[PDB]
Amino acid sequence: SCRWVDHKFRQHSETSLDLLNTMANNSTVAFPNDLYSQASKASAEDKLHFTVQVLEEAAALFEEDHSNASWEENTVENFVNVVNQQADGLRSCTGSHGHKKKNKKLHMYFKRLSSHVLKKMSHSAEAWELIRKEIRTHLMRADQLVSSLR
Repeated sequence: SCRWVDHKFRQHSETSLDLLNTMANNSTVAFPNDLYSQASKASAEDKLHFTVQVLEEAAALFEEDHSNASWEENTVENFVNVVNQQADGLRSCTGSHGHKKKNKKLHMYFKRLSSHVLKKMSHSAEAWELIRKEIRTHLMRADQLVSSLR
């Protein structure tokens, strides 16, 4: 049982989703259900490890050029800051020392959003709207995984 899961995660999720909604008002690759299915029936620690990776992968997409996105930069800054806070918060639910592997298939999936949506579509406003929709789904499914541990 973790301060962050019990007192902070829901409020950060709601804020992160409000910011994506603000982004969406200015306007693919199969959702990785098999990876979420495995996380769903995994240990609490393995569910947290998975969820931290989802959040950090989602934040890492905004290292890509989003100059052509329909959003304000301040909104992107606020959204990535909240996601970064959420990741750090869930990381705090386990010990600082460990050996767990990064999920390779999840990493490959986020690389395929980078290559097959953003890079193929030259980082267009339309490409970023597709990424926004997928990120929102990740955040909703992440909130489901965390809520199972309350």
